[PDB]
Amino acid sequence: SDGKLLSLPPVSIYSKLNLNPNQQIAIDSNGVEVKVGDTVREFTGERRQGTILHVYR
Amino acid sequence: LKHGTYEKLDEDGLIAPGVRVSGDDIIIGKTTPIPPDTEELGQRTKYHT
Amino acid sequence: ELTERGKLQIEPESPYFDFKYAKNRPISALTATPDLYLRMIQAENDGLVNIKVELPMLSTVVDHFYNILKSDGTSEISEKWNALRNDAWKQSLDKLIPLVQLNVKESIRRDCERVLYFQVKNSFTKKIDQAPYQPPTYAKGTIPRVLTLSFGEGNRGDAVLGVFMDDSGDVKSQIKFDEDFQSRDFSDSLTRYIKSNNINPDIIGISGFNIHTKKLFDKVNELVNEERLTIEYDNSDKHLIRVIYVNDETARLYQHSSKSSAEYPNRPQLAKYCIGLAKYIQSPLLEYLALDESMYSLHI
Amino acid sequence: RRDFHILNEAEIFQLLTRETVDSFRKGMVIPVYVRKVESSYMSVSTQSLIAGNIQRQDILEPNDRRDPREVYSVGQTVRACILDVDYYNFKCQLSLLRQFTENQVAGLNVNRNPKFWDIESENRDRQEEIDKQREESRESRVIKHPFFHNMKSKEAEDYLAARPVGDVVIRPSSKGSNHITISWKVAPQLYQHIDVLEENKDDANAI
RNA sequence: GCUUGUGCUGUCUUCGUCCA
Repeated sequence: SDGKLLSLPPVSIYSKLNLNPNQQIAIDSNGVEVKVGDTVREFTGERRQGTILHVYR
Repeated sequence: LKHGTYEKLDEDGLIAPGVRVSGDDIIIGKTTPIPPDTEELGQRTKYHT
Repeated sequence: ELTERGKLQIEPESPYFDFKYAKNRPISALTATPDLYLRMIQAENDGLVNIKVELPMLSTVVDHFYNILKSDGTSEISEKWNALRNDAWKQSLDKLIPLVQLNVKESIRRDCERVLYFQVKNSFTKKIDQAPYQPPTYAKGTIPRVLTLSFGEGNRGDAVLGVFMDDSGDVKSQIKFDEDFQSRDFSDSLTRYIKSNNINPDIIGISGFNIHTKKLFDKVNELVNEERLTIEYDNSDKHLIRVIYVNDETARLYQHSSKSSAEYPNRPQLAKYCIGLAKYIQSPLLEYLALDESMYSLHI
Repeated sequence: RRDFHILNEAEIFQLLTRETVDSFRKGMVIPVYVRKVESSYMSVSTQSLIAGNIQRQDILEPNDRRDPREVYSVGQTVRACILDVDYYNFKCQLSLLRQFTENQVAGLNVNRNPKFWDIESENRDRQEEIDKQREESRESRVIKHPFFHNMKSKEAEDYLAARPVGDVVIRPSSKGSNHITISWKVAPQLYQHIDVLEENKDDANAI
């Protein structure tokens, strides 16, 4: 989530974060709910866009 | 399971005469045994057999 | 200083936002906060920011060295000589500044790195410094018999697994509770397992992956308080068997390690997790040793 | 070695919810999930299974007199601000008032002392990005009409110069797509531009 | 807060329906 890259053995990883749709929830700047796979565009900065892969915090 | 409804079946898995049925409803309930998986890990008897 | 990449990428949520516009930060105070300087260096290496070291009294040193070097003549020839000397001195300063800046930067980097190294060493030592749990009416260092109960998640269809280990460190018996943990049947079966089979565990550990485990912990504590399940003491206020939460980084890593699979080829993953919890309670140091390489991935 | 270390309330909370006490405390905004709507309160669930509740004073704005059920329904997640945290019982109270969910922007406690913080640079960058936000794009208008011609004011006047008195040309207006400038030849080398305001427009290019 | 259930053979043979 920080933006860095790491290399670790498969054993060292804790576990997959299995999250239900009731847990993986995203809210945009305006407050409209955005779900998995939707396309959003960055409001500022590079103003890039893409499809959501996973939502965390 | 089939996408129909099983609520018209009796205790023995057979529908009773006089019951109105529609398409895709289940009139005979039958199950075949399957070797259980490793779900006995932490399933409280709720594992598919 | 900020590059265009720094001008665009340093967001209010990014960790680099703490020094987006820092200025005139004292060097002597940096050693007390090594992580700030390390993060500044990391941001610099990303092509976002530029770290600059400057002296408020640089002009004072330049003027003093010029006064030492300059001639005292007043003729126009002496004026030209002094001008040549001053210009060469300024060029020498221009050449010299970057090397001194780099040397000072490397010195501060080494100091901060050593400080953070010592800090991490102390944190790890604090993490791994804990003797095994001492049961009452026993001397310190005695290995207690432990019982671990866990169900993992608590979704509809989550049975509670129980694993008991003696002081010898060898698994004695594993049991499954397939009824609901809130039913009277669950409590009765757990009481029968605790009492009838002469298991007599010295401490009971409870752990899980979410908040659902809290309800199990409360239910177990209520059961212990209700049935007066006092510890058996080898031959009189008999003491109750303690029920606590257990830290489970080593247990989580052990449930995925192939060492457990070789040790227990016919056991579920939750059984391995409970065994790891029990071994951690018996001896945290040996469990931390069992991590081998994965210990370096722990949050220290 | 020291005796076995027993976890405390903060450690148990961090172990169970995997959320630090710093990242979950007063004055934080989280996208909680509505689980039950009632007239006097709403029961919501956070991402980390932490059950929350809001008393009726905060689900709806103090000025509004609507019903909680009409505005918010089950499955409609909304932003909420943490008011209180029961770490031992994993219970929290939230507020939907916009004074918290919106005004809380600079939630960081970074010391902005001018001696060690360049406030002027951050402010200047702030108006730079705000002006960038103000920047937009515009395009030309296309209209289908026999007497409509996409010409400037001087271009329309020159086009009407070769024509006798009274001929009429139509061009887009500078006051907006909802306005139309009509140029007609009053006299030799004399032209009048008249602005026409459009109402009930079906489209920008439409009439 | 207890939360809803998605999948079907194949190969022969016969007897039919509408044109022809």
